[PDB]
Amino acid sequence: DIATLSPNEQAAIDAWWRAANYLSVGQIYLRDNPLLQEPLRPEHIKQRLLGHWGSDPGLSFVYVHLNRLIRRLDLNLIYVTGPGHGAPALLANAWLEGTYSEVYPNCQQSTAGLQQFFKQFSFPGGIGSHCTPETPGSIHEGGELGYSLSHAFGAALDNPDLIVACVIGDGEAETGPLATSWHSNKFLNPAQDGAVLPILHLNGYKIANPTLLSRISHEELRSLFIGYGYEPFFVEGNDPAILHGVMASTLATCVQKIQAIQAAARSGESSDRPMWPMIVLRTPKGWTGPATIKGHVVEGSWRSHQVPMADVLTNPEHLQLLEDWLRSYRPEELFDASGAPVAELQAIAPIGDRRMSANPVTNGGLLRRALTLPDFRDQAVSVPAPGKSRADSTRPLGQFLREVIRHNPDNFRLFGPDETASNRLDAVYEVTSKVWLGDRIPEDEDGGHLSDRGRVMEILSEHTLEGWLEAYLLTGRHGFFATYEAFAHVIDSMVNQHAKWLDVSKREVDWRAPVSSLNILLSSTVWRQDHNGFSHQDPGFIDLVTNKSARVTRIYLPPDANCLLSVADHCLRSTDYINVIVADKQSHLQYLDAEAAARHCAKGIGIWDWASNDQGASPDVVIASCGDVVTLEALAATALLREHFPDLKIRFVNVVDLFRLQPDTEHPHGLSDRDFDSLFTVDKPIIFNFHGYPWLIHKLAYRRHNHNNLHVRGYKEVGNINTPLELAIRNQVDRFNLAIDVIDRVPHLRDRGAHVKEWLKDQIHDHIQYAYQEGIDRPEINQWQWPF
Amino acid sequence: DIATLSPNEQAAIDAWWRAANYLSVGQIYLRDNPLLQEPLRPEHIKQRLLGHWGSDPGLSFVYVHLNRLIRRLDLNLIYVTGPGHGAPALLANAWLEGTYSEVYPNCQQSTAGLQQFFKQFSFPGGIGSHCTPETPGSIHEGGELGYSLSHAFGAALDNPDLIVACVIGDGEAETGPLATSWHSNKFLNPAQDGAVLPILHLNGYKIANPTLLSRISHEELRSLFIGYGYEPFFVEGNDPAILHGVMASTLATCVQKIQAIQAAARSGESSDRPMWPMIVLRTPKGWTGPATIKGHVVEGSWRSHQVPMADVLTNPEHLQLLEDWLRSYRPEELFDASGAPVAELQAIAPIGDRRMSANPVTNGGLLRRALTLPDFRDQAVSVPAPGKSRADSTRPLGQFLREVIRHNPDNFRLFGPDETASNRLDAVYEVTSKVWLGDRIPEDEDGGHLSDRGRVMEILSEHTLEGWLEAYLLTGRHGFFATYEAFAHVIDSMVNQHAKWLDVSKREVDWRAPVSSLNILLSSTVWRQDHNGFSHQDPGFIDLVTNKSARVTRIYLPPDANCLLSVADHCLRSTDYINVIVADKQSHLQYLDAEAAARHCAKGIGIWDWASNDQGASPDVVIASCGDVVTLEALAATALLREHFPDLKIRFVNVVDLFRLQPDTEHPHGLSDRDFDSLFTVDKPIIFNFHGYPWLIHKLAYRRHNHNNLHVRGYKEVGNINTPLELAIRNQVDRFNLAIDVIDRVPHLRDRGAHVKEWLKDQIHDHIQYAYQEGIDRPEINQWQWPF
Ligand SMILES: Cc1ncc(C[n+]2csc(CCOP(=O)(O)OP(=O)(O)O)c2C)c(N)n1
Ligand SMILES: Cc1ncc(C[n+]2csc(CCOP(=O)(O)OP(=O)(O)O)c2C)c(N)n1
Ligand SMILES: [Mg+2]
Ligand SMILES: [Mg+2]
Repeated sequence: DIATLSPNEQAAIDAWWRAANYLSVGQIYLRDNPLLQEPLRPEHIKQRLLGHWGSDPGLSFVYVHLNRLIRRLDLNLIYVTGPGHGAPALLANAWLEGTYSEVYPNCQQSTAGLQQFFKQFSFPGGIGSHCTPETPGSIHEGGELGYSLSHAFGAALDNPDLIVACVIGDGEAETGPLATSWHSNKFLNPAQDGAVLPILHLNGYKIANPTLLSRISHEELRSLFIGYGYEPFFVEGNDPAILHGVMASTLATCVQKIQAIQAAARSGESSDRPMWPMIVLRTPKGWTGPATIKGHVVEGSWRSHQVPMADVLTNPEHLQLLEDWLRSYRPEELFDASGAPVAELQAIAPIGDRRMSANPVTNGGLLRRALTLPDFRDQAVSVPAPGKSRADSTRPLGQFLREVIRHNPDNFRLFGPDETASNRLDAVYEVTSKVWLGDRIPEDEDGGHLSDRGRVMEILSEHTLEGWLEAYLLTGRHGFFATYEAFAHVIDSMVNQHAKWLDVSKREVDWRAPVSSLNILLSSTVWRQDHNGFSHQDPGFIDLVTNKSARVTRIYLPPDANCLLSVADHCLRSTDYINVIVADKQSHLQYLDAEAAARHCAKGIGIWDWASNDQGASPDVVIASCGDVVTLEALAATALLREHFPDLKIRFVNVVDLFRLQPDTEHPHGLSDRDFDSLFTVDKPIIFNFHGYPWLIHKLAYRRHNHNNLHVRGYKEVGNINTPLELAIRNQVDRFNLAIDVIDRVPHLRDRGAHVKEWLKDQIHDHIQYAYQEGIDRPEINQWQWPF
Repeated sequence: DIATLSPNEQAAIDAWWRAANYLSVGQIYLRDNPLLQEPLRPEHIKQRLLGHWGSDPGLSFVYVHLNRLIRRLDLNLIYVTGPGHGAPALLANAWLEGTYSEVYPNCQQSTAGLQQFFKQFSFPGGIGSHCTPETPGSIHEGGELGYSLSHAFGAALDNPDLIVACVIGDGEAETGPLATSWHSNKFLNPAQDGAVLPILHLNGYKIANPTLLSRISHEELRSLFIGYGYEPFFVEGNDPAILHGVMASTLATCVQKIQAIQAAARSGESSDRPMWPMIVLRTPKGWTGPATIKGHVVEGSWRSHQVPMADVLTNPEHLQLLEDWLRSYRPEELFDASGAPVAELQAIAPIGDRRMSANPVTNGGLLRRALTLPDFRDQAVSVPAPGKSRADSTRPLGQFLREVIRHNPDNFRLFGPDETASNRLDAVYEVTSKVWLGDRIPEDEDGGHLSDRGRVMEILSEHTLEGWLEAYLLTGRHGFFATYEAFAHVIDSMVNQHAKWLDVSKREVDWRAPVSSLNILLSSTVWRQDHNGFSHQDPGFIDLVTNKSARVTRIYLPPDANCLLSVADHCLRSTDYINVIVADKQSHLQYLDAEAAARHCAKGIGIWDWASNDQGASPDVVIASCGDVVTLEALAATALLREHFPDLKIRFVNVVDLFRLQPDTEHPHGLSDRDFDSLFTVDKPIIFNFHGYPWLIHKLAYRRHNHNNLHVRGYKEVGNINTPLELAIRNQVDRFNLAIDVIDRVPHLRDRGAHVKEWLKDQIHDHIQYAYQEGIDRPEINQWQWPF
């Protein structure tokens, strides 16, 4: 009898649904007089109205039904919100359940607390309109549309008993990130993971246009959602008496299929991809609000979004209509004299930790356990001489990630857009394979590593790929993202959303516990110009990350394999940061030992003693490199200068942590003025060789005393197709161009070095001519190693 | 008998198909000996192999069939390429048709030209691997995957007889932008536009993973593409004798339905959305290449993508296998002694302008006609006194765009993410409405402006929306894009792709004719904090545009309505630039007359004489503003300083064109050093008030002499919910914060202005306290106007 509902409990469900809508309008409009004891007056209304109403009836409608289902079956839900502007619906339900009062004691369940609850919403010094981190039981901000469904799957990536209900707006569903995210049901594993129940709020209207998915036929819509792999269920109408029975029946129908699918998967009798249940709602937008106000339809139309009436203070007629709107819910029976909800509402509310707004999964920092990782020195390569031994840097990282997977079989996952095999990370394929959960052929078995059980996710859409990871970290787990640098502009919008969440959670919100860090690995940098990716790769993703504050994002550019392992080991321990690691796939030199890499990453920036020419004397020039390809050119430039100018004294500085360049005033993590002056001399010129746009270094080191003597060579532009050496010539980061620049800046080499500067220009022209004749660099260029 | 094919012509089609694959492998591998007259030797092979082979057989297979269909029905095709790495297939067909020889006389149809044709591909000083602007008959760069289908629809937005064939890779269909772009059939109007025939290359494998759409069932795949609204047709197998007959039959089936749909729409008897034809190909990836090389399957698998064999020079066995691969096409019969294609291939090639690689639509600059622009002074607002009259700035722009629509009914369109009504641009709705081509209700008629015929497209997904515009401009037409600034990070990847195309077309390619400019309008800036959008809006889109060269992007920030019209009028005339216009939706002051706005936009940056305090004397401080909200604060700061310091001399400078700040050496458009020193004094401090990140101004004006005296206030961070005045206080761009800053920088006000600086801090505290109690700014703040 779960599908059917008793008539008596339907009134209590409707009473909860009315109370949620009453509180929703109250915080949108009312500033004082919460219970309408006295007649409404303009001083009780907020001056500026930024709340959103269009999604509020739908979210409150689903939420109360879920509380009914969570009482009987003793489930656990999260309720990630799609539209994101339906926060009044969530906060009203959180207040009714008592969760909001416990989190915020000021908003007590009383008449005075109700006045404070309405006052704080959409107000200066108060909670925001969207689903902010201050909102209890929320992981998805929802301000940017299209990432809600991916966050639903990410929260259930390793929780078997968890159930996630994601409400999808029809205006949101046409977005590119949400169009692909439906296919994520295939990669979800029913045996070891929870079930996500998507709900489509097909209200029919956007802010100003009819929705695309409501203006298609019912047959075409059913065809479309069958192709996505979901079992479609349709709930239509606008009569609450009909809608309560139908929607409760459909919810009971879907959850039993969800339990049937999970039980069949864990039993192993049905090892195949099932069509997951899904619910479609055709309820009109704002169907519990005013119908017609100014001669136009305000219910079930685009006019129902965020504004029932434009002006209330100016026009007393609208205020009278507003007062009648609040009276339509009959608030007198819903609340007592004290202002608390009546005993009918208290009984039907979930009790204890089972409350969806109080689920520990949403506040994943409490659920988070520290990652158990082995020592990286076991997987580090051995270097007898720095700069003379050549080995690929991807293999040590792949082995290290494999060891973490075995030691952390549940709370760790790896994400890659078909570049895990490309980036030579096949070491993790030894123990675990990628998860596909589809039809397989024996040709696939020999070729690709695919299985139903796996810890590596695979999809080309980086939108849904990063959406899985962001929710995975906010749930309390740990993850790692590896991709090309060329396609990092795709996730540009999503990173800013996640950086916004961490910034508010760390500072403004006090009850939010810290979650794991966001580790993004960028491979195949713009300098090598690999076969994949467009010809004009852009390293501009590093710049937009630096636009975010240094207290939420960290950028690391390790030169070699050992320094890559130390960065990867250190970043897996951090909590409230976004870690961007830029390493190159191609085989390179190795400069640091396993022990020396740890010391280097501890400081972040340090002098390389073997590369440095003279110690105990003031250097004539400071040569600095940041990336790994440009580090080789910086080292090769040092070899040429030391060969042709024996008396020249060169200090070599390598920077791994970019934000160390920022002064100590900007952030405590940055180097102090005395520390910076020790590394880079106060007066001698600095020849910085930066991977990426050369101006980014000037932004960080602007406040430094020696900024005027800082010279940066970096990425400027790329030709259609170029050799690795001649691409550096175009951007003037080649070994010869750096050596030319050092001659110019050093005061006593501008006259002595004229012959050498002429010789270097001959080498530039000679190598370019050989590149045009043969198409490949000279053998002594590719096989270069540190002379001394 | 169009569906069936004669056996004799099938051999000629196969002969063309073999020749295309032979030329495809030749340019990938061979550097010399194009016709294999002598046995193959390693010096004939390219040293580094950056070509991709996996998509090449499929593209050549479709192209030769299309040439068959274009001969009989006398159609016109474009063949936008999805994978983008199938450029060898395109260039081979272009060379065979003779188009490439005409465009590039060096690559003549001869043995010597064949040697040059193979040599130039994937080589320094040669054509790139992807389909670049150098490729004849190409509009889509194809390096980024997911934007191909949108470019197919955009090229046919106003060409009625044009037919566009877009080949879609199955791996590309995993991308978010491609998943949404299927629904673009609904926005396409069959009556006045051409038909786009999408082809799905469902080969089953990506570079390293099986494709998602091949691992779904045939029934679910058919359900998915029915929901998109397309008529699905399936072509499967790997036998050329079978595949030639089936694929030619399906093409003839689809084109007649395309002609039936277009004829029915133009007759008006069938005014409904039809199911467009679509073709699905299950051919294995690289099914004409080697099968097994190193004990693994290299045909119809992920190994077929990119290069089939890793080493050729090192291993002579692979070179022998490579030689056998070239012999499998039997090149001796395909070419004569001179190296030209035989008379069998010449006869079946399209003749004249009908060649798809030589279609004038692809080189849209030739097709482009100058826009007929009505004088904007008719729609400009009237201002008797600058800074005292308040009027909304969106309405004059909407009227101006309406007039352009009537005067240019065919080659002009508007694009918005259902924000045109939000942007108060309903003036264009008077004459033309939005295009929907779906079911409609009388409620929609009163509320929304929807009709089958329209010039404004409105879909929320900016990926497909911006993709429509890019192809529209490359076709030779004109357009205008309007959207919010908060969601400009969505089109971040797409803008860099378009700027790459224009930069190469401007300099490297000489036969490319100039096309229309890309005009993007950004509204609802971060300062107003409208109801829509997330609370933490980011103006970072301005910064990433500036990362690209100043010779391809222009950024305009007009302060008022008249300056907005002059910018919009001027940018509709420009050709090879990306124009980003940042104006604010909210009602503001007006500072410039219709005539004075034209003079202001002519210079780009100019002194405002009425705002300037003293003329004929050296100013004590230069106050500069860039945006429109920050311009009001800069003006209000000037009013306070002139009120409290009568002796103070203030010069007010407003900048509209951002790149004018760059020195003349960086670009000829930038101001000279003497011009910059006239505007901004060489020694007096400059208080710059910039909309967006404050460091962008330092990047542009870094090389200036007076850069050290430049002080920029701009966007730093935004709270959860703030009033417009309080948000400026936190970012220190408020009128009081600017007035405080002027007191600090001016040497003779640091002592005299201590009392005034104390008074200003009281005003900051007072307004914040009023904001917290009331939630709205004081009435005199909102109704401020210029006193003098
Ligand atoms: C990509 C993008 N386009 C537009 C917006 C602006 N926006 C914010 S909320 C909203 C309404 C979405 O409508 P729908 O998904 O139907 O939700 P409903 O309110 O009807 O439940 C829009 C257009 C946005 N945030 N992101
Ligand atoms: C968004 C994105 N993800 C990944 C890549 C890298 N990439 C370039 S080509 C390619 C292969 C996918 O091509 P597919 O659509 O399978 O084409 P087909 O081989 O069938 O022609 C990949 C993954 C990219 N360019 N863009
Ligand atoms: Mg809607
Ligand atoms: Mg493929």
